[PDB]
Amino acid sequence: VVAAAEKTKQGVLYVGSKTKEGVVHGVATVAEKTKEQVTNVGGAVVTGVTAVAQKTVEGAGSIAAATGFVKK
Amino acid sequence: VVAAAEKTKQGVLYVGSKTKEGVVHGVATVAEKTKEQVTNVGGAVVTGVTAVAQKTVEGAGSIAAATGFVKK
Amino acid sequence: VVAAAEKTKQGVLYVGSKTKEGVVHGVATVAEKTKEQVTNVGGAVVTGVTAVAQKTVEGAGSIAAATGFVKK
Amino acid sequence: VVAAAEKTKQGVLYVGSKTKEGVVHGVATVAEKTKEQVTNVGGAVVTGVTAVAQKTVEGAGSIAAATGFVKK
Amino acid sequence: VVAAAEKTKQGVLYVGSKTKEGVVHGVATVAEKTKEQVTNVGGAVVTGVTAVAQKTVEGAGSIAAATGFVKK
Amino acid sequence: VVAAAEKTKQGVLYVGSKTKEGVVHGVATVAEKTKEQVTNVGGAVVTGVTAVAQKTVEGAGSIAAATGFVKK
Amino acid sequence: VVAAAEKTKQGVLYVGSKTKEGVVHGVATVAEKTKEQVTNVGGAVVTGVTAVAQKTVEGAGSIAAATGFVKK
Amino acid sequence: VVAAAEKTKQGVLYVGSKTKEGVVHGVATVAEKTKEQVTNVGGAVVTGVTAVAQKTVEGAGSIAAATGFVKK
Amino acid sequence: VVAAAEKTKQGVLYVGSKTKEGVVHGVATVAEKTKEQVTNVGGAVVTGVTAVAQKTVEGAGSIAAATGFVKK
Amino acid sequence: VVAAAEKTKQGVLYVGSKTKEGVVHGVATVAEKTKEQVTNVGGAVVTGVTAVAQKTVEGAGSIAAATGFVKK
Amino acid sequence: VVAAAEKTKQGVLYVGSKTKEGVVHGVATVAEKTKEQVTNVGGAVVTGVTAVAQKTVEGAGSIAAATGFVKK
Amino acid sequence: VVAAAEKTKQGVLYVGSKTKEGVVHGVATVAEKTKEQVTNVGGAVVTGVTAVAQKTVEGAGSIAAATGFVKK
Repeated sequence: VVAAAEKTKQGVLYVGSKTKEGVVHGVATVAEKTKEQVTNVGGAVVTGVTAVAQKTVEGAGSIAAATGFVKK
Repeated sequence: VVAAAEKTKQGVLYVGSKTKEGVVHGVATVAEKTKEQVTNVGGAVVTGVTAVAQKTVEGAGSIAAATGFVKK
Repeated sequence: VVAAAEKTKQGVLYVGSKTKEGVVHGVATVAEKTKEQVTNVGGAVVTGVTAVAQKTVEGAGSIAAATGFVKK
Repeated sequence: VVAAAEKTKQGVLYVGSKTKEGVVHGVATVAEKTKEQVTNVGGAVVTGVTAVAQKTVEGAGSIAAATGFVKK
Repeated sequence: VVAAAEKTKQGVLYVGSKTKEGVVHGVATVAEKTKEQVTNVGGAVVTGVTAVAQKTVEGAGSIAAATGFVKK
Repeated sequence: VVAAAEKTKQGVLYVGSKTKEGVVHGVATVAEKTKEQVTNVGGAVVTGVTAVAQKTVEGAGSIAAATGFVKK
Repeated sequence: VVAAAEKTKQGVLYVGSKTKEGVVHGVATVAEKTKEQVTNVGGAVVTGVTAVAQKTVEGAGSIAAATGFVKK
Repeated sequence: VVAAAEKTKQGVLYVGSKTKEGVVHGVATVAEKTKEQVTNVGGAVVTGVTAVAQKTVEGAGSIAAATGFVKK
Repeated sequence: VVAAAEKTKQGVLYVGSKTKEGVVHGVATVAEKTKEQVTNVGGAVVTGVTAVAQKTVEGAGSIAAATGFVKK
Repeated sequence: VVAAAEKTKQGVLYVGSKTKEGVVHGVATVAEKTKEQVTNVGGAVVTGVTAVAQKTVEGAGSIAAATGFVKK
Repeated sequence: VVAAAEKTKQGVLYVGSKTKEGVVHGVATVAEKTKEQVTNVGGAVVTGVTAVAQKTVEGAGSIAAATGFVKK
Repeated sequence: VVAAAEKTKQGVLYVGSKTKEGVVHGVATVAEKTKEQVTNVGGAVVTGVTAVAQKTVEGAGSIAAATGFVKK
């Protein structure tokens, strides 16, 4: 689960968007008459209408994540 | 679960957006008549209409996360 | 599960979009009359209408992730 | 499950899109009268209408992931 | 399951799209009256209307993934 | 299951598309009155209307994947 | 349009109802960007959840109605 | 359009109902970008969930109605 | 259009109903970009989930109706 | 168009119903980009899930109706 | 178009029904890009899931109706 | 078009029904790019899943109807 990263050293960008009536959902757990119910989220959940990422991680970066469900 | 990162050293950007009536949800746990109910969120939850990230992590950065559900 | 990355050293881009009435879902768990119910998300969940990624990871980067369901 | 990558060193791009009424789903688990029910997601889930990736991983990058279902 | 990659060193592109009423699904598990039900996703799930990837992995990159279902 | 790749060193492209009413499915598991039911996906699942990949893996890249169903 | 009625002269009843979440509409005129807009109602408009009429007009009764739209 | 009626002269009933989530509409005129728009209702509009009429008009009764649209 | 009726003179009933999620519409006129739009209703419009009529018009009754669309 | 009726003079009934998810429509006029649009209803429109009529018109009754579309 | 009727004078019944997911339509006029569009209904339109008529018109009754489309 | 009827004067019945997923249509007029479009209904339109008529017109009854399309 260990993560690592390193880095050493030694023009128009356009985005446009037009939208009418946009309905967005993410993670859902819909239920009825359930003796138990669990939701466990361990990661990135990006929801949106215009989810735009521009020129990210130009330098150095690292992400580590560990989730886990245990039931006995 | 250990994370690490390092860094050593030694033009128009445009985004536009137009939206009418946008409905956004994230993590949900909808239920009826449930003897137990748990929600456990351990990560980044970005919800929005225009979720725009520009030129992030130009230097160095690191994220670590660990969530965990245990039931006995 | 270990991840690693490294890096050493020693023009118009256009996107356009037009949309009317777009309905987007992600991970779902729909159910009725269920004695148990679990949702466990351990990864990146990107939902949207215009999910645009431009010029990411120009430098160095790394992601590691480990999720796991255990039931006894 | 170990991943690794490295790198050493020593013009118009156009995308356009027009859409009317687009309905997008991701991972789903639909059910009725089920004594148990589990959803376990461990990877990238990109859902959208215009999911556009431009000029990503110009430098160096690495992703590792391990999910696992165990039931006894 | 180990992956690795390396790299060392020492013009118009057009895409257009027009669509009316496009309905897209991903992974689904539809069922009725089922004593158990499991969904386990360990890989990349890209769903969309215009899923366009342009000029990716110009540098170096690597992906590793391992999912696994065990039931006893 | 081990993968590896390496690389060392020492004009119009057009795509157009027009579509009306396109319905796309991916992996599905439809069932009724089933005592057990499992879905296990370990690979890339690209579903769409215009799934266009242009000039990918110009540098170096590698993908490894291993999924596995075990039932006793 | 003339109406008339006359009359001369010379045991359990049960209704039960149970309802959850009932949404009822009547006459509607929904519009956008309309140079003129008219609604003209001349009759009985009974809207409800349990609209119950029991043992009405046991004697004598009469109803007359005349509505009319004129535009020149 | 003239109506008339006359009359001269000289045991359990049960109804039951059970409902969950019932959505009822009546007369509607939905529109967009319309230079003119008219709604003209001249009659009985009974909308409901349990619209029950029991033992009506045991004696004598009469209804007359006349509506009319004129446009020049 | 003239109506008339006359009359001279000289045991369990059961109905049951059970319903889940019933969606009922009546007269509708759905449109887009229409230079003119008219709705003209002159009669009885009974919409419902359980529309039950029991033992009506045991005596005497009469209904007359006349609607008319004129456009020049 | 004239109607008339007359009358002179000188045991269990059971109905049961069970329904899940019933969607009912009546008269509809769906359209797009239409220079004119008219709806004219002159009669009885009974829509429902359980539309039950029991022992009606035991005595005497009469209905007359006349609608008419004129366009010049 | 004239109607008339007359009358002079001088045991279990069972119906049962069970239904799951029933979708019912009536009169429809679906269209696109139409310079004119008319709907004219002059008669009885009974739509439903269980449309049951029991022991109607035991006495005397009469119905007359006349609709007519004229276009010049 | 004239109708008339007269009448003078001087045991279990069972129906059962079981149905799953029944889709019923009536009169339809589906079209695209049509310079004119007319629907004219003058008669009884009974649509349903269980359309059951039991012991109707035990006494006397009469129906008359006349519709007509004229275009010049």
